[PDB]
Amino acid sequence: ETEIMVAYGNQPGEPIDKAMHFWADKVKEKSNGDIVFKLFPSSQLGSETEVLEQAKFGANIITISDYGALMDIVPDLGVINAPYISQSFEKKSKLLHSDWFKDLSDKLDQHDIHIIVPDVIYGTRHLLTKKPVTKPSDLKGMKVRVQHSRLFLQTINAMGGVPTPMSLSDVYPGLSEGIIDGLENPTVVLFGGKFFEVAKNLNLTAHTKHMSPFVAGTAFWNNLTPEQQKIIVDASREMVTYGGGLIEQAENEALENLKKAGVTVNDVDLPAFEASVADVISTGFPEWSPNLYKNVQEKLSQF
Ligand SMILES: O=C(O)[C@@H](O)[C@H](O)[C@H](O)[C@@H](O)CO
Ligand SMILES: [Cl-]
Repeated sequence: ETEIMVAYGNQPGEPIDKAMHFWADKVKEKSNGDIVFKLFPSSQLGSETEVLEQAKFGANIITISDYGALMDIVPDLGVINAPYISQSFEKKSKLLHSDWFKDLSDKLDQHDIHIIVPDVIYGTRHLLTKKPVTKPSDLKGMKVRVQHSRLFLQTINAMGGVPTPMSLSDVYPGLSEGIIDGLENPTVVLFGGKFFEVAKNLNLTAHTKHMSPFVAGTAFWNNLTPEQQKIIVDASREMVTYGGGLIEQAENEALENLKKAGVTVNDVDLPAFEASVADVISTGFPEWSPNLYKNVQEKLSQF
């Protein structure tokens, strides 16, 4: 049999974890045992960035990644989750099957990473902080954690905070030790990581409707048979639809779970938060093609 390790940062029982189990079961079933996934939640194989490195070098790994992270390699991918670019997961899904996207995925393949599935719904990212945040000025001097992603570092800087890059597994002790004052993620990820134990203000900035790729190194992926590849990709499509079902009410459920555990939920000045990123989306990523955000904003509109 062909064993593949699946890596992500989410805790057991979270939507992404349930989706990966769905994917694993389906691949095992369709391949009659020839393809098996072994799941590694909670960053067990290492940090998200570290695992991408292991994959690129040929490890038998499929790992969640991030478009904002992948923009180190193919810059234009980073616009997919650019702040406030679209409120619609469905329109993003369409974008992620467009020729504009295909060409970027083909570019990434030549840099030794392959996107197997591009459009897993991860959820709507919100700030979780020690003190309430309702407008950008409230982030003044606040050390807000971001993952290793150029897109989110620049977004949090534009929003008014002090972006502090760190791996997901270091966030909880970072909050507890006072190294950082908050982070951002979807409710299901904030609840799963128990970050509510050390940061009790959920501020509904809703800055990213986050789409997730799962990727493998081209040097491992290309040495799979075409038949194995197709089983994995066919199954991944069903996994996306299944996860869409999981996430539909899971984000509200987690919102309620957060409140029950003592988190205060703050509405924010959304027009002020959207305004705060107007410069950064236009000229803050000099490596982007000219007018990329507005181009994609508009593509998303034909949908
Ligand atoms: O906060 C984190 O480090 C994770 O929740 C990431 O945002 C997540 O794994 C994404 O990189 C996946 O697309
Ligand atoms: Cl990271």
